[PDB]
Amino acid sequence: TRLKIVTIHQEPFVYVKPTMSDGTCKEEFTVNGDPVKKVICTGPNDTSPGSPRHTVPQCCYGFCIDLLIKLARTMNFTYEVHLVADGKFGTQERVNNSNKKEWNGMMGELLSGQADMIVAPLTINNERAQYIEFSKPFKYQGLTILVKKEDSFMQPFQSTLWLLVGLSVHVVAVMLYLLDRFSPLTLSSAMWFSWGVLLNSGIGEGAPRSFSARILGMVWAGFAMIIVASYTANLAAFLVLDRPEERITGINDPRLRNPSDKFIYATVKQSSVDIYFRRQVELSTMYRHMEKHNYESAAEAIQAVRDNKLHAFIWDSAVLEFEA
Amino acid sequence: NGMIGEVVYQRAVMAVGSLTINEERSEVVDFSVPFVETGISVMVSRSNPSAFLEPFSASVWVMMFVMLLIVSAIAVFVFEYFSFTIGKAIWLLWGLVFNNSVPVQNPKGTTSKIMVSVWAFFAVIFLASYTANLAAFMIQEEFVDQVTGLSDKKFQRPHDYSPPFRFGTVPNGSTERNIRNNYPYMHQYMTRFNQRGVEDALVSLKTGKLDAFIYDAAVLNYKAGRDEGCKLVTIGSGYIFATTGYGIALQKGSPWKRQIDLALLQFVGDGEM
Amino acid sequence: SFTIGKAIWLLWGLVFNNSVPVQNPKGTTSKIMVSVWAFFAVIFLASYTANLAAFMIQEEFVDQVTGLSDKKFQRPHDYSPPFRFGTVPNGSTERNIRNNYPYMHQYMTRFNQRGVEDALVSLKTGKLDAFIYDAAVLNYKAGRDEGCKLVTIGSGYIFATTGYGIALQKGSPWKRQIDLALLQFVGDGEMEELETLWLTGICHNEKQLDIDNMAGVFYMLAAAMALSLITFIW
Amino acid sequence: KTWVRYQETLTFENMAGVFMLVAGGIVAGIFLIFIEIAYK
Amino acid sequence: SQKCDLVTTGELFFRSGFGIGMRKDSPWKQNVSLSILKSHENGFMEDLD
Ligand SMILES: *[C@@H]1O[C@H](CO)[C@@H](O[C@@H]2O[C@H](CO)[C@@H](O)[C@H](O)[C@H]2NC(C)=O)[C@H](O)[C@H]1NC(C)=O
Ligand SMILES: *[C@@H]1O[C@H](CO)[C@@H](O[C@@H]2O[C@H](CO)[C@@H](O)[C@H](O)[C@H]2NC(C)=O)[C@H](O)[C@H]1NC(C)=O
Ligand SMILES: *[C@@H]1O[C@H](CO)[C@@H](O[C@@H]2O[C@H](CO)[C@@H](O)[C@H](O)[C@H]2NC(C)=O)[C@H](O)[C@H]1NC(C)=O
Ligand SMILES: *[C@@H]1O[C@H](CO)[C@@H](O[C@@H]2O[C@H](CO)[C@@H](O)[C@H](O)[C@H]2NC(C)=O)[C@H](O)[C@H]1NC(C)=O
Ligand SMILES: *[C@@H]1O[C@H](CO)[C@@H](O[C@@H]2O[C@H](CO)[C@@H](O)[C@H](O)[C@H]2NC(C)=O)[C@H](O)[C@H]1NC(C)=O
Ligand SMILES: *[C@@H]1O[C@H](CO)[C@@H](O)[C@H](O)[C@H]1NC(C)=O
Repeated sequence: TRLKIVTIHQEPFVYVKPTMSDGTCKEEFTVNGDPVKKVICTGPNDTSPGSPRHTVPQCCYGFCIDLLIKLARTMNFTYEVHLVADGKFGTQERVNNSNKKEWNGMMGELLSGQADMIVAPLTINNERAQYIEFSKPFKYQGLTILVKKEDSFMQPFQSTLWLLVGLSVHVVAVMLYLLDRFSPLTLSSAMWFSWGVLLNSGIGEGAPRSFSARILGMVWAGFAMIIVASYTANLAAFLVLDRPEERITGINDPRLRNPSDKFIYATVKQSSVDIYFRRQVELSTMYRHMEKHNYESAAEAIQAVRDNKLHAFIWDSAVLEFEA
Repeated sequence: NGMIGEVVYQRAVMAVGSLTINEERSEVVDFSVPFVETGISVMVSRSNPSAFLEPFSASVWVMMFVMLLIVSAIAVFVFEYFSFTIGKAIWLLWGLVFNNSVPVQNPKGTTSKIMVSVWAFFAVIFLASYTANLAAFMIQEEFVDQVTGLSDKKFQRPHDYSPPFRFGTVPNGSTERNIRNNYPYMHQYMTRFNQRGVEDALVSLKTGKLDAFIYDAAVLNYKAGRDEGCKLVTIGSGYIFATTGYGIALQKGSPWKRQIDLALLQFVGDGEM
Repeated sequence: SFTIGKAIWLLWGLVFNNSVPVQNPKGTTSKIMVSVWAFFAVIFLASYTANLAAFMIQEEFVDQVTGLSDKKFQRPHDYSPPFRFGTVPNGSTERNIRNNYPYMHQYMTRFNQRGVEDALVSLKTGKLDAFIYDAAVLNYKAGRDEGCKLVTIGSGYIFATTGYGIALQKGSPWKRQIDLALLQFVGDGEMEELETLWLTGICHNEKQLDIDNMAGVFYMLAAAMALSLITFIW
Repeated sequence: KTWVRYQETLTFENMAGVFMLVAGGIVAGIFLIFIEIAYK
Repeated sequence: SQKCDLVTTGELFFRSGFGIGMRKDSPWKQNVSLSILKSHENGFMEDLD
């Protein structure tokens, strides 16, 4: 009679967008002539440390929303989509009082009577099948590891010492020209000498009047050569010590049996994939490593792996194909 | 068929021999603790600085000639505005790369020395990249394998590369079910490339009648320790592979099995295994 | 023709060969000496680049003590600060030391301590340098350490790596049932759940451009400016 | 078809940025040379 | 002390007893042990070192 549809914010499945002016949905167009039939859902803004209380009607669309529209097209009923408060799947969590194991999130809102149907890619396991009934599994999707497969010359290299050498050779040329003024195309010849000492490859120049400036010139020559020698040496040794070995290739790696601060791998906090990895008793060390960096949402994991803060991430395969 | 048809249908009790573990065998019977840690690999035939094409590869060389022509045209323009740098500017630009040339008198128009300094900085960073390549030459010491593992691009289609290959497993066994639980397309490319016997597949790998064969990694290491010719070094040790163990499967609800687990946990912590 | 007193500029310009013209050498002996000096400069530059490469191949940071047979543990006269280390008395740790190194017990006898909380206060205030204890309990103390200060050497890699058990009398019939209960508690995720619950995890494991080298070159360059000012005023 | 099928020292890729920045510096230097010749 | 390419590390583990592998029951179990005990008290290992 009135079904309270609950869902979780999945990125390819539940696209949530703020309204244009007041509670309206922009009827956007796809590339196949299909208009985006959004639904007016009611969703929160951030988490409990994020926002104190901000729940507004916004527009939900995507994959599972169109699947629910197809279900309403087949069977005739009424519904209204509401969002879950947190952003977690739901774990068999121990509560304080009476030592009881409880469920939260979508299951915690469904079993308490606040919801009517969970619309989510639900992971079928032993604990959730013995409590509520299921349907036909529509999605068949496996796991994979998102990694980062990626010579710092001027533009990828940081911009301190380039401008420092430029201002240094500017000040050196200015004070050599000032000593050429106060002797114990003159400026063009001084610039030619200053950029020919730095040239380091051969030039047809001469020797200026350096009765009290030959020391500054020889120290600048040795200074420029020791800078370019140290720069060449540490760029070459850096790209030698840059290791191409980056791949993990699944659950099976003896290097991950004894990891370090380089082999970084984690998962989404309170996920059913983490429950399945906790269930297998031979996955103790990898579970202890994945619990070090438990991430709330998938967008934070994408931002971390894009900014080279991660090295490996456990996630479903077709969603990462869409992200690729 | 076999031992699963004997234990599940209650004609036999257990299987002391080797038996793989997957989802449906965890459903129909119960496995013991893993008394052995095994792995799988792929055995191939793998039978047995000259010249570098890394910096230019005959493509950037045209751009070198274009920049030589541009510097020569600018030198001719300065000489028209104003000393053998009319047609011999190629030698003057590419001769100041290796810093032991005769110093040619540059014009006083503040034109040649700036581009000589820019080309000199380009030569310094090019020598930096050249010494970096010569230092990174130390990183490799052997040739890489033809198949790095399951993550190879050859397993998509061997028409993408120039040699086509072939690979097979045991007919209707647990290896084919481990493939079909992971990749149906691997089973599709393996179905046309089947084989009959494991030792016959090894003879086919030796004589060239087979390119690849999927088998257990430790048994292939044992057979390569006794191999005649010693031309089989196993690619990897379970990095891009399944790497599963073996246990003892009894019926669902046997009270002896727990006690058997005790014996298994007696057989490990004393060096007996 | 200025190589009477100005040979320093010519020679230390031919050290680097930064395209510094001086004169046209007509003497054969001078050209032979310049050629030998240039070959020496090339092999010296090759040795300098090899020294920088060999310095970069050396790793970033190492621990203070990277082994049980360290030369610090033999005698602290090898290094300038006299360090200190203590263990727990009336326990099996000192016996396992004396079963391996009674000389370690001899060096520990002068470096004794009272208790675990007293050694913790000594590590906080700075009255103790090192403390030999168990592996996972110090990991628990480091996970609850405010500021992630007290961190063990690695995570127990080059140590004995023993285990814990339940001691019973020789001839106990309950021992088989206790072994059954423990091996049931291990192989079901219940022990994993208890190790997830009763272990803390705040402090984690192991939380082209250089800074100081060109700074020291800048100090030598400031000295060169001072020398140039001295030669300019006189 | 809506979401899943709908997709979007080698000196070829590493020094491609080197090639672009050096080409821009060459164009700017040639422009400064023509301005210097047209000025004096 | 023979050559100049040897470094003895500080790992001194399993400080066992190097003695004489003896037989079964025999009257030379006590007298040989008393001779070794007499060899302990005097400078018998020291001069051989
Ligand atoms: C849509 O709703 C209508 C009722 O308004 C359904 O029509 C009746 O459904 C009942 C279900 O038990 C049948 O017994 C009747 O035979 C139907 N009406 C008559 C008088 O024929 C209809 O089935 C619904 N459609 C769907 C797809 O569920
Ligand atoms: C559950 O109850 C405990 C009290 O039994 C709450 O307080 C925590 O208690 C443990 C010791 O049992 C301390 O280590 C924690 O530091 C305490 N938490 C605090 C105050 O930070 C605990 O907060 C309760 N948790 C829930 C889920 O409400
Ligand atoms: C693949 O499975 C089939 C059974 O489904 C096996 O096929 C049998 O092969 C023998 C070979 O002599 C024939 O005599 C039988 O008539 C076949 N049975 C049929 C037609 O189903 C086959 O053995 C399996 N592959 C193996 C184990 O090599
Ligand atoms: C450790 O045990 C020893 C005994 O083996 C204790 O040493 C003496 O114990 C007696 C009886 O309690 C005292 O009267 C002495 O004063 C103790 N002597 C000292 C200074 O060790 C010792 O107290 C125990 N406690 C420690 C240090 O762990
Ligand atoms: C071996 O040790 C025993 C016990 O100390 C000693 O035996 C004496 O041997 C002499 C041999 O003539 C006898 O006359 C003594 O009566 C023995 N004395 C004892 C105490 O039994 C002696 O020190 C050693 N000699 C042997 C071979 O018996
Ligand atoms: C709430 O959502 C709006 C966008 O609709 C966003 O700009 C804002 O930062 C969020 N935080 C709050 C609680 O205002």
